[PDB]
Amino acid sequence: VRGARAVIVDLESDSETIHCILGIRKIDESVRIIAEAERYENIEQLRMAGADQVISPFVISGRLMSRSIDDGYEAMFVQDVLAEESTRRMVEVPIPEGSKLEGVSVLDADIHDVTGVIIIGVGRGDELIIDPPRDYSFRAGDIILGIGKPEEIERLKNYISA
Amino acid sequence: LLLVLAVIIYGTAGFHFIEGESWTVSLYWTFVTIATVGYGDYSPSTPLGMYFTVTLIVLGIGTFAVAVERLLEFLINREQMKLIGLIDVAKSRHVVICGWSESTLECLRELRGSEVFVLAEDENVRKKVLRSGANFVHGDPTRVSDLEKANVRGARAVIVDLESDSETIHCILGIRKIDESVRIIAEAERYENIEQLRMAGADQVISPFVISGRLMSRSIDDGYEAMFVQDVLAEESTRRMVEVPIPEGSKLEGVSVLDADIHDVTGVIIIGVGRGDELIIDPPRDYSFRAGDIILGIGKPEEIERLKNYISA
Amino acid sequence: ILLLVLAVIIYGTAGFHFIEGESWTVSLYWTFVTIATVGYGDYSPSTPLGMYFTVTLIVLGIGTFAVAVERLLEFLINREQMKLIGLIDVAKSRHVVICGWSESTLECLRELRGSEVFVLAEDENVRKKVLRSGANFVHGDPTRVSDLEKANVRGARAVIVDLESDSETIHCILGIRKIDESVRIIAEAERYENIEQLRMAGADQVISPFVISGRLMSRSIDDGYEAMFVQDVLAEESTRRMVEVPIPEGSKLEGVSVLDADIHDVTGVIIIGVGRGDELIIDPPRDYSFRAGDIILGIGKPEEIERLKNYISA
Amino acid sequence: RILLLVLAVIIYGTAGFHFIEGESWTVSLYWTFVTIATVGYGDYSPSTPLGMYFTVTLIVLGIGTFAVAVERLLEFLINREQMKLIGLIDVAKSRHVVICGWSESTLECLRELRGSEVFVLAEDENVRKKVLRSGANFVHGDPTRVSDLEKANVRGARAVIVDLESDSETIHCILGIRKIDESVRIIAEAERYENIEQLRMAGADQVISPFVISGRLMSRSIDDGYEAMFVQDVLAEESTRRMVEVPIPEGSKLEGVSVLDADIHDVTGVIIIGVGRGDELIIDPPRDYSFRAGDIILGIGKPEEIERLKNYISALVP
Amino acid sequence: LLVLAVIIYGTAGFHFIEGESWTVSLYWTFVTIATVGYGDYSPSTPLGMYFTVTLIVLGIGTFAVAVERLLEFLINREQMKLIGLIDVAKSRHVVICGWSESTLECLRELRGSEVFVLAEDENVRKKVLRSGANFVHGDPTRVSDLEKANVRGARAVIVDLESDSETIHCILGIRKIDESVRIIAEAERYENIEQLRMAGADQVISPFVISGRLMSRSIDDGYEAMFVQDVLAEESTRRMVEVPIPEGSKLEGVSVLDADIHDVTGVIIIGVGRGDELIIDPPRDYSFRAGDIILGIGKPEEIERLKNYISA
Ligand SMILES: [Ca+2]
Ligand SMILES: [Ca+2]
Ligand SMILES: [Ca+2]
Ligand SMILES: [Ca+2]
Ligand SMILES: [Ca+2]
Ligand SMILES: [Ca+2]
Ligand SMILES: [Ca+2]
Ligand SMILES: [Ca+2]
Ligand SMILES: [Ca+2]
Ligand SMILES: [Ca+2]
Ligand SMILES: [Ca+2]
Ligand SMILES: [Ca+2]
Ligand SMILES: [Ca+2]
Ligand SMILES: [Ca+2]
Ligand SMILES: [Ca+2]
Repeated sequence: VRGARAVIVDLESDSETIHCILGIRKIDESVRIIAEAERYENIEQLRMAGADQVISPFVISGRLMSRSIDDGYEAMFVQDVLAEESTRRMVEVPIPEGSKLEGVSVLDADIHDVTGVIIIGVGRGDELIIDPPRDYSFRAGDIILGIGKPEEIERLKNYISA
Repeated sequence: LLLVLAVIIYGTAGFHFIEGESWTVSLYWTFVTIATVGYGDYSPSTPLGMYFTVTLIVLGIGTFAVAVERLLEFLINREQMKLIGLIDVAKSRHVVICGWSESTLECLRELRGSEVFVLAEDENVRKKVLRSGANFVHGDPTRVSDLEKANVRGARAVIVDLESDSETIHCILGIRKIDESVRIIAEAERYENIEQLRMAGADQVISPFVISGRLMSRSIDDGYEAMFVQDVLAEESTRRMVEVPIPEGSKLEGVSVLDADIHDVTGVIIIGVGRGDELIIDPPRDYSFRAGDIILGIGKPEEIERLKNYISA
Repeated sequence: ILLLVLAVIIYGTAGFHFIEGESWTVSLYWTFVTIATVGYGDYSPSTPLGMYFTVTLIVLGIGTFAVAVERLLEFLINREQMKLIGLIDVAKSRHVVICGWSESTLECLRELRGSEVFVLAEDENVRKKVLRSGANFVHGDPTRVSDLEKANVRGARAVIVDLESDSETIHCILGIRKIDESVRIIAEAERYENIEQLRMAGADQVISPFVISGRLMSRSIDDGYEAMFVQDVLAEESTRRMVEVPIPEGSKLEGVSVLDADIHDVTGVIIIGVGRGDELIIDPPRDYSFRAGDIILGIGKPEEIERLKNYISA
Repeated sequence: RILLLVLAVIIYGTAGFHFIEGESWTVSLYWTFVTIATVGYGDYSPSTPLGMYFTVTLIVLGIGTFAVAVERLLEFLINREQMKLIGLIDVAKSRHVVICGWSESTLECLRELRGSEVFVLAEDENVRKKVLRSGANFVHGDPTRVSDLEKANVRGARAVIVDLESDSETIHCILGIRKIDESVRIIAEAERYENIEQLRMAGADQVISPFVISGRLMSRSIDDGYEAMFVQDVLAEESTRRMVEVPIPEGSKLEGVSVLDADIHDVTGVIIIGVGRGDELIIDPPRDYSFRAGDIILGIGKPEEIERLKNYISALVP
Repeated sequence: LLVLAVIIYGTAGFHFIEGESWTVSLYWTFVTIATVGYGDYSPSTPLGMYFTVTLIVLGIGTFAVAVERLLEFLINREQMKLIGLIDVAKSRHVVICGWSESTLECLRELRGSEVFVLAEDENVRKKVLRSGANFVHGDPTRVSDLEKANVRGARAVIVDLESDSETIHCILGIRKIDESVRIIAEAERYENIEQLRMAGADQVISPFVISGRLMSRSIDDGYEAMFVQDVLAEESTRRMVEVPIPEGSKLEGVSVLDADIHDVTGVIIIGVGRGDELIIDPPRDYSFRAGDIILGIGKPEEIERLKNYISA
């Protein structure tokens, strides 16, 4: 575990998951820990134990269920963007240092028009802004969350450099 | 059954001759002496009745105790028949949940405010279900006679998560033997049986472990992928993900989405557009909006309102 | 449910109001006595328009009341608990919460005779023993936070945690630290291999009895006095009690070295250790300067306990 | 019995090579050992077809018997371990310790008995792996069956330690021990307080009730945990203070000397928490306790000041 | 069939591919396949060095096929063939269906007889061998498995299974094979001793009924239970023996009182056996017929005396 890229933890019960996480942090207190949460009631308890990211697939499912009564496009969206069988892949693209976009407003940049990548969100460290407002200034090192074909991602990666 | 009448008629005789009452006065006495009401309109007027008073206390008590249990059971099935009568009017809009899992629980928490029935084979869940806000129906969701007990026919939709995928499939078949048109949403424990669920009549299928495992993998490098899905689904964020329908005879029918500049015009992100039973993610620029198309987008509730107007005639 | 109770009540007060000719006051006491079989006597059927209405109202009213009386008591077992549950408005370190029912938490409870303690357990049959040991019982999963709140862990004296596994024990502690993050948490550890994990979760004090027992065993091979001591001080059968004594501000001992203080000579109380915050020094050196607030750990007779308690004040 | 049959194929080959090709008693044995062990050096091939039959059948049937010897040899590799074990049980003047049951306690006990001869006896086979990495020998057997207590050489052991799954089984084991060595020291863990006496009735010398200890420490740790901090810290070797039992030899400078007259804490710095008279211990002895010979002094102190008590206590020179 | 494959490939590749006789070419195959590889026929041409590797593989498969299948078959066949030619086997064997504490304690008294245990639980195998009996893994209710214990032509079959139903089910299966072989069966409930006999149980022993009655009789004084348990152990010097009255007896027609057996031989006559029924404490005027069976307690020395006192 020490000198691992990350550790993914899904054990039979949430207690055992936690108990595992604490043990990890008693070895490599910085290695990335991703953990599955069976109950919503203890997402926070998992994070307290040192879980860096927490995915609770039953909470996702139930909410997708409810949204799939009227029309199922919500659940259709989530599942298809995540399969590489869909040509649209969901990629995180970094803004290089000394960017052509540093300081450029997202509206001034017209990324959707320029590269065809849909900007679903923009990442500032460990927090994410979905559908950024028009007046969001691109800083360097921001992370772009987007959907697009592999060809139009390569275009954004060039459009973003110095 | 017939034994309850025996003590009643037996009392009407010991008051008809042994206390000097009519058949109508003796019958009204026996029904009150059995319920220990002792209102008082007929007390033993002769020691042949005061003897009959002591003796009928045993015979009258037995008829009262047996009748309440059978009538309450007949009032509990009638309450089951009267509770069944209330779901039929609410039925053009009710939702039936087959199985009680963590998935179906968190779905129910987002259906706060609808007529919902949970059907589960384990009884102790009833307390949890009621403190969660739904009606409970004890039954095996594979037996059709219990699906009928939840008025699955003519429901808004039925949601199905059972212990295994085999039971889930079996249940869907039971539904389609009642309402072959009701919307069926079902979770699949294994990816290996998504198609089998759809073959059996599942209209929409959600596989949360495939969602999970994939978010896990994408959370190693950077966790924004997993962060996106989970946040769009909580109603607490100002960005809501809404399906917007394109009315017939729209300002957009035949208008290209590139000519529409919807993100530019209304600020709503267009992540996909739906034509019937399929959804196209990041639609191409030259997609003609037909009538009835569904717009899948994220946006502020204000800029959603702009999309709803910008799309009309 | 409550619609059946209104039926016998409304139909009887009306069937005596019109079908027997009574006021609302005579008909309701008629229905309330005819349905409840009280038969106080203020309204019996004086006409067969009532004698028919009596039997049908009393039968339907006796049957509807019988279903309703239990429903009221079922609401009176939870709502009378809800008025008593509403009564815990103290904002004080009064009660003690014990999470889990093991043999340890039983032996602990037997030494808390005279205190108000709450046991929180997921297994229901435990209720009989808990009451016969002197505590109140709360049915709930001590890992669920909404059930920790059912024991008012928030603003408790301390919480004691022994669950079936160490994983469950940890999970509970983390939940506690999500309500009252300062309450003292005492937790039992089944494996030595994860004591640190228990403290990481927020347990202030951790007791691992298999390590105690294992170590006492090892020491009882040759001669058993090591084990004999630990078990004997903890039973009140010895006249010697083991007490923690604090050093107040303005002591006759404040700043005085323990050798110059010569506590063993002065008071006869054995000084096995002195406590500084969250750490303890056993058999302190002769040249230990007592600071204020130090805790003195000692064994002695109840008479000589008072002497050290006097010797330390102004 | 079946393994006893394996020796036959070698001799039949030693017979099938002695006459069917004309070899001596010395030549017949050297031929079979290469044909059966598949070494096949090659010094004897069929010079008449009558030998190729007796060779091939005896080489094949004997080769199967040669391979079978490994299983007996693996048993023979356990008997050579018995010749090395005989050298270790006579290393010093202390004999071995038997641990009946594998609990978390006996695991923690075994970990502090590093350096004594220890044998664990448990009916669970998978326990064997943990026992070896914990440093003791394992014996697969039911510690209630006496024929399996005997398999752990309980007679003439230093002591036997008993923690079984239930208190009932523990008792049965103790009684089993006492049907062999009615004097060997028996230490037993008690899972319920309700039957300590029953454990001693069966012949248990010392009984440890870790739930009674623990339950009581909790009750006392609510306010401040120095009590519990004390017990656990005296028992870990990480603290510099050791808790030692010191005996008062016959004819001591202290025989007849009061514990107050001895000024032991002042003289030696060792804290005297108790003194032992046989199978009972007096905690915080009264000021006028007369030290007799053979009494045991229970005290805490640094290794240097332990040395001080050991001399201040010793007997006068002849 | 695998042994023939390497044999055919090897005995020809040394007869033709290197020039050896029919006896020399096959002798090459038998050592190279068993990896003995003595060496008297090695590849003298690469045409043999090529087939050597293939024959080393093909011969290894036949050697493994010959070693695993034949040696297991050579250990069980050696038990049936060496027993037939070296020394004789006294009488037919015994079958024990089920492995309980009863059938275990039964085996302790059949030390030195050919016994076969049939039980469906495999791990029982080791204990049975160290008890001195042979083991057969099978369900004693399935008839095809009773056939596996040679029930037919057994001396007797002893049946104690987990439940009384399974015991019965077993008994009926036996009688569907050897409808005369002696069947002894343990009864867990008194309520169905008769049902066991209906199924064909010749003798029925119900050890819990014995125990309970011994318990009750052991309250006042325990000599009853002391008697039963000690007469049955050979640790007691008194053994309980069945002695037959030979044809043309010295006692035939002699009253038991006229015979004074207790006085004459010291054997206590606890009962006398007339076929499948037993008379306990016979009356004084019981005439000894020939072939009657005497049930008695005595030391081994005084039994030999009765056996002489009883002859012609
Ligand atoms: Ca999982
Ligand atoms: Ca929808
Ligand atoms: Ca695009
Ligand atoms: Ca599920
Ligand atoms: Ca990523
Ligand atoms: Ca926007
Ligand atoms: Ca415990
Ligand atoms: Ca010792
Ligand atoms: Ca003292
Ligand atoms: Ca234990
Ligand atoms: Ca304290
Ligand atoms: Ca010192
Ligand atoms: Ca049995
Ligand atoms: Ca008796
Ligand atoms: Ca005799």
